[PDB]
Amino acid sequence: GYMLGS
Amino acid sequence: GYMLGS
Amino acid sequence: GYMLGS
Amino acid sequence: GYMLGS
Amino acid sequence: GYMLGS
Amino acid sequence: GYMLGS
Amino acid sequence: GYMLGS
Amino acid sequence: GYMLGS
Repeated sequence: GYMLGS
Repeated sequence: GYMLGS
Repeated sequence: GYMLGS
Repeated sequence: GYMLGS
Repeated sequence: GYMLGS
Repeated sequence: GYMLGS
Repeated sequence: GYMLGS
Repeated sequence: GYMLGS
């Protein structure tokens, strides 16, 4: 799984 | 932005 | 599954 | 900008 | 998969 | 995988 | 930005 | 900028 943001 | 993968 | 937005 | 996944 | 371009 | 470009 | 992988 | 993972 992955979670990311910018 | 943002991203979620599951 | 995936969720994302910008 | 771009967001993608597979 | 999925793709978003902005 | 996943990719985000900004 | 930020990233979490699991 | 960029963020990615596999």
